[PDB]
Amino acid sequence: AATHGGRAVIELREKILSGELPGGMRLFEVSTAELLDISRTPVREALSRLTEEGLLNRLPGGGFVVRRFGFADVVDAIEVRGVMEGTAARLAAERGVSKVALEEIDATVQQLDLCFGDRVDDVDFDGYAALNRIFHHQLAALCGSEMIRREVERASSLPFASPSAFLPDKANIGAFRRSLRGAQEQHKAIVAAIVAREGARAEAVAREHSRTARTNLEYMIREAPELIAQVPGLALISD
Amino acid sequence: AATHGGRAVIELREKILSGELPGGMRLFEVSTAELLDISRTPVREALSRLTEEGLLNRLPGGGFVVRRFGFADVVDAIEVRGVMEGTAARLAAERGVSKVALEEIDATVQQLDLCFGDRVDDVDFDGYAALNRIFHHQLAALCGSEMIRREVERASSLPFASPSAFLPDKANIGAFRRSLRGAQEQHKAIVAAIVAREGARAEAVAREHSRTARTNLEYMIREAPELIAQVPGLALISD
DNA sequence: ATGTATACAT
DNA sequence: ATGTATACAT
Ligand SMILES: [Zn+2]
Ligand SMILES: [Zn+2]
Repeated sequence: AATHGGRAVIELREKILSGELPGGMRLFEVSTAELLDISRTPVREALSRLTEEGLLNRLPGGGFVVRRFGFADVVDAIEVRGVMEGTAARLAAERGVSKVALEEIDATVQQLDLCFGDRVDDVDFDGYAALNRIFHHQLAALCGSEMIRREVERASSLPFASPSAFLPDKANIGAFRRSLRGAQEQHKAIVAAIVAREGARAEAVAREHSRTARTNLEYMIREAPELIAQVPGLALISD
Repeated sequence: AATHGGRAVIELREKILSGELPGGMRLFEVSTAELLDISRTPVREALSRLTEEGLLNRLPGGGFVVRRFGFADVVDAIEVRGVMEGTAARLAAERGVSKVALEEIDATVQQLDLCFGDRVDDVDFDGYAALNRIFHHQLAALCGSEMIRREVERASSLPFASPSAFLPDKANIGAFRRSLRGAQEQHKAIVAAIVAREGARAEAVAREHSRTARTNLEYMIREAPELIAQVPGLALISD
């Protein structure tokens, strides 16, 4: 936002994700106010917003501490997204989707197919990730329920939890621009099952889709330990 | 808490749940501060805590509005708890549970069996609900993951979402003190599947268990429209 | 209105 | 330390 509190959130978030403000660090109002050249008031607001964002934990006595995240927490958070995305898909199958909503998601699927040429590596890496995030948002709202959309989007809220999190500009190597051809099939399958009222298949595929990220992350560890810093908010991991 | 902000949260929550502060009502700092005889400062804190609690929504321009909840939102929220509790059970099966943790949950299951005599209506309604809430907390932490415990407990956070929500003192009628005999079997089944590393069964039963509440609520609508007010936070429903 | 700084109490 | 009231700007 155009406010000190708004800016404070953006700055503090950046510092937390960069590792600058490490996990387990207690953030004091007085000292954070000093760091941001603002008073305690917009700081309290920022700390309260970053708390609902899940980057900070409120302490028992009062006060805030930066949340600790291990590779364990990356694994589980991806699993929860999968479970949630699966629930979003299953409910769309069980309950039905309006023609309008189905047209929208089918259109995004078509646009995502346009990102593929003919070769194993000929793929618009930047154009895909932007559309992929559109798909996941549509799927979250697809069953019609707001409560579901809200909760599904929250499970895909953390930086490593995000759908297009394991799609940065630098991780453009052959081991990830080949996996995407298959992820597009999963996207097609999700919709195709929803249309077919195949709840089991819908949930199953939507879960297996999130497992693509866990798969990609496990390759970044074993094949590029320096590209670890590249993933949006993977630098903050204490492992 | 022993603070104005702490008290403010407790009061505001009470007013929201009672319907006194209806859903869709914008809460202004100045006017809430007047209502609570406190200044804007502990109010801002209360509004920020009730926001992370999910009883208030932040508005685009700034400000807070009381969240609207329909019977649709009760249905979906129960479903999400089920999905989450299922995930907590499935992961406990897939990953394994320490002897200590398994002893604890098995002990709670035993204590819950003590709440049953021999007749269809001979059941400690107050003693069950308190132990039932212990079970659900144990199950949430059973797979060992903190991230899972945290997210499972959140899906069981809303007043109607809670495990022992459809177990108040007045809803002591024969249509709910008979259902509990079967819910104890579901509790046994959950643990028995976890021990047996039967992931499918664990998730399946844990989901079907939450459906007991949706079943109970659907009977309260069709058979006791005045006992609607009795459920902890069901008064705030705009249907 | 909410944003903000700040003085005083703990 | 965080809690709190409050004056001033929007
Ligand atoms: Zn995707
Ligand atoms: Zn239960």
